[PDB]
Amino acid sequence: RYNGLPSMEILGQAAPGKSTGEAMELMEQLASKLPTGVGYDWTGMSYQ
Amino acid sequence: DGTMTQEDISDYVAANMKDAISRTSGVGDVQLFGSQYAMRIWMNPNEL
Repeated sequence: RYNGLPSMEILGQAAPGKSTGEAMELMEQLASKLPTGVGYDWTGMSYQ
Repeated sequence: DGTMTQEDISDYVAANMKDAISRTSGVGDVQLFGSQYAMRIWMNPNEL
């Protein structure tokens, strides 16, 4: 659970040459095309 | 669209929104103008 709601933590790296900014931007895009009632958020190293 | 009553709104605010708003930055206290849903067992003394 993350911030009181049921959650699932997903870890990964930006591909060689690409920055973490480019990687997260695509993860948000793919996250947007998921089923209804499924949101997302950034935690830990991605939060700061 | 009048698909939800006053109690249905009150429950949704209480169950999905109130907790997250109460943990939001600089929010001291949060009063719900309504009540969260509970399993109401409305007893009949005649049938009892």
